[PDB]
Amino acid sequence: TEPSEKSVEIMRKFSEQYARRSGTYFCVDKGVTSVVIKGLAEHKDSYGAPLCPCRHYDDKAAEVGQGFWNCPCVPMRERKECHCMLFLTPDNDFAGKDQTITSDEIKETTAN
Amino acid sequence: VTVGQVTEVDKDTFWPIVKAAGDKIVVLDMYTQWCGPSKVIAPKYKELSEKYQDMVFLKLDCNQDNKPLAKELGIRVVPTFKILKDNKVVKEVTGAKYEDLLAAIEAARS
Amino acid sequence: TEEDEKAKEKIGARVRVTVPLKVYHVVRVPEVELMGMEGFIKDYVVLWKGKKISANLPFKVQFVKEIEGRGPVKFFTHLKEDEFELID
Ligand code: SF4
Ligand SMILES: [Mg+2]
Repeated sequence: TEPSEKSVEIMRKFSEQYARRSGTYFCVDKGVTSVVIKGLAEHKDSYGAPLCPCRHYDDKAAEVGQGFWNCPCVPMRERKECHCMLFLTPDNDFAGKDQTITSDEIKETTAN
Repeated sequence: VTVGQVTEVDKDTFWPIVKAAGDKIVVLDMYTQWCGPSKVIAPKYKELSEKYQDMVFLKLDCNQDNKPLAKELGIRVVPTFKILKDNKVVKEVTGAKYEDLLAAIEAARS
Repeated sequence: TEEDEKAKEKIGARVRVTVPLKVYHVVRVPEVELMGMEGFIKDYVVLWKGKKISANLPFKVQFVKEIEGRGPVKFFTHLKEDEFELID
């Protein structure tokens, strides 16, 4: 289902400051950024925590409690590995120049 | 299933299609609604289905409704691709790695 | 599983990192190369309240690294089994 506006804005603000803090950049295609941000928001709405939208889980409540895949996940925090392509290191071929993304960009690129 | 295109399947329609495939190889794209890289590789997956018209290309949304089939097939990374021959999974490819998927299709055909 | 049981038995064991691995979370150390560093397994976590979870770097390993002008800096890094060897 569609995530709440408020959770999307939570996860948008998070993405901006975390990209800045980690020295990473959003994908050249900000549709990819926007889709992942909405997945984080949807998981926050449904499970109580922004579990990685590019992982499959058995027991959601146990994954929320243990926290390994709660964004920013352990591979991102420790190795700067973001397989969702939300936070891209500057050497990555699909890293763009932006560490910001507006609500309008999120809505435009995910309208379809 | 129309071949030359990608057919959406669910937990009830997937295995009968595999059974009906006969000697055709089946490819399955296991995706979720909000995985960015899934959406990146999806058009390339469609082009593979238009090239490999002697194979059956499927996609499965790994949501709550389809979780029993997701659990049976096995998935941790999104995307995950499965290649099936003769009623079983023979190969998997994890991630949105187009060249890895291509190489696995080519290996399965050899 | 036997794998989980034998992994839990390695808690406390000394290990050496056997592959190139850069980490970025060590406080005030922007980048640390772990290959060749020795530490010990602090935890192995694949269960939470008895439910199996899907963490793919299940060994939490404690390291201490000497930093010039700072002394020893203790930190943890999550590893999987093919990234380290038991020391004994
Ligand atoms: S890979 Fe990790 S950091 Fe990237 S979106 Fe998924 S949970 Fe967040
Ligand atoms: Mg045959």
